[PDB]
Amino acid sequence: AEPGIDKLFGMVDSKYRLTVVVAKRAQQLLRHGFKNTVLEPEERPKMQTLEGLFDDPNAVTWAMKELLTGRLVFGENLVPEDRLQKEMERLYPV
Amino acid sequence: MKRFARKETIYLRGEEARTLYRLEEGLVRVVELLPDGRLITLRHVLPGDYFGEEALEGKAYRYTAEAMTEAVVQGLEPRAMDHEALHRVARNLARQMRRVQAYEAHLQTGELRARIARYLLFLADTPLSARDRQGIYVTVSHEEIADATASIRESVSKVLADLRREGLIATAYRRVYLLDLAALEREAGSALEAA
Amino acid sequence: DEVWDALEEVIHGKVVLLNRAPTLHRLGIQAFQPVLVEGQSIQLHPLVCEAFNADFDGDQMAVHVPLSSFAQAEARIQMLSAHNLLSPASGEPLAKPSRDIILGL
Amino acid sequence: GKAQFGGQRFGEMEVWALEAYGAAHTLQEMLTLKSDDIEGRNAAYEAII
DNA sequence: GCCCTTGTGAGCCACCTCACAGTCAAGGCCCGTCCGTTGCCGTATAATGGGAGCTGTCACGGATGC
DNA sequence: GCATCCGTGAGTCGAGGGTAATAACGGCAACGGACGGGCCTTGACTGTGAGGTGGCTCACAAGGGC
RNA sequence: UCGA
Ligand SMILES: [Mg+2]
Repeated sequence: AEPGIDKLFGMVDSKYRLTVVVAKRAQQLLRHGFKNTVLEPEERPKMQTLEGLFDDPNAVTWAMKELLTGRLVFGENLVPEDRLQKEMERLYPV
Repeated sequence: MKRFARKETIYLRGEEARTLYRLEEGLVRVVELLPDGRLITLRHVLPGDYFGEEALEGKAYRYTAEAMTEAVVQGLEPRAMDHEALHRVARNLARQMRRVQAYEAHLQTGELRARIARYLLFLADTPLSARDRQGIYVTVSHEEIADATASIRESVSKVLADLRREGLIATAYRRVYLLDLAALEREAGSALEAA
Repeated sequence: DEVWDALEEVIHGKVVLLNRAPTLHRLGIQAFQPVLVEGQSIQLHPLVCEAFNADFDGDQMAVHVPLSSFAQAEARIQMLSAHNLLSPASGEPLAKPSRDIILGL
Repeated sequence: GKAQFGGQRFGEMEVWALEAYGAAHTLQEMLTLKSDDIEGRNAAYEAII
């Protein structure tokens, strides 16, 4: 089972909203190359390679953990799409 | 076995040298391409000669091999050769060493006119040559002659024009006819090893 | 052998969908985190056998790969086997001890 | 079929399953990018690679 | 105590750096030329109404018929 | 109102092999297509020519080494 | 004609 799935279901009125939030956040992370993360260097998800510990490539895991932290704000009509995208591209270029 | 057309390459510099080749028919040139775009003829591969020698020692080709005529080549696996094959390869490589060193000497012997005459007479003893009514001839461009006489096209064209005015040779359609073998022989001074 | 390691890197955290015909209810398809194994056989967890009505007398299953981040999210959250433990019909547990487990206990 | 290097059939009941899961983007993938959407599948492959 | 290789210096003489014309050659097109393949008619004894059927459901909704 | 015919349905997914057979012709006419060539539209080569300019050409007078 |  996914870690803290019950608590994640707790944060939303509908599971599907959780899914949408996670997916979209994952899209943000992928688009901006993880440099917009709310996580701390010790909170970063890790993956064991032959070399050793590396950053987890999976953005969904990242998004779910980030959501579990509470530092993310989700809802409807929080901000116009264009303004959001441009401010994100200003804070975290591509 | 594989056939190649004129100007087509058998292998490129820096590419994996997995295959050793032996020229069965035609004429092949081993050349090097400079950053500035100048092309230089390093050596001539004749039927029976082994080339792509980099496959015997390294991992990648160091030079480019280009077919000057319709050519028939045979691909070979270096690791699969017996005593006899290695013997033939050694002897042939020695022959090509002698010929490439003689070519070296040729490149620094005599003025441009002499070098051109010598190269023409050399090509006369290669599959690049043939014969009709006008006399013996060789199918070669001025650019290639420049590449194989340590000079550039323009000067070569000038010297060839001089030879045309003097009646020693005639030219048309990348095709040069050697009308006076004696005169060309005198101009060249020393002959170039054809085998 | 390095491409297998690369393949291990690729599938990290991602899930695949398993399906068995006939698909009578929504648990006819479930999401699983794949663990690469030698051999040509797909390995299925015992507890889900009831929901699939699956057994090992030669039954076959199909695998699907959700491509998008959205699809992956849907699979991991909504479609994951561990997240569906109760029957949507009776409300009773579907994934539960059976056969040998019950026998031992 | 395996002999034609074919893909698996996602039938009516499977679609019903996906609908019951409320997995809309997965279902949409099945109905488009992984099937007869040409521009979609081309762009999808290119995007993944 | 006698060999090997050096350091200038003045002066041409072919050979290389631009800048351009003309020149021979190869797929490409159109022509027409011819030739092969295609479309059309004409066949006048008399001739004058087809031929293969497919059989062991089963239940419902709906139009139709005494 | 109550028999009766007609039309339409009758579980999912996966696996491997199979495919033809035929009775009518010549006498012309003309397109439509294979072919052999000549005019093109470039693309790859010749044939100058006018400017610079390296680096061979060609004799001096000994310095360090073995 | 199979397999589940
Ligand atoms: Mg079974």
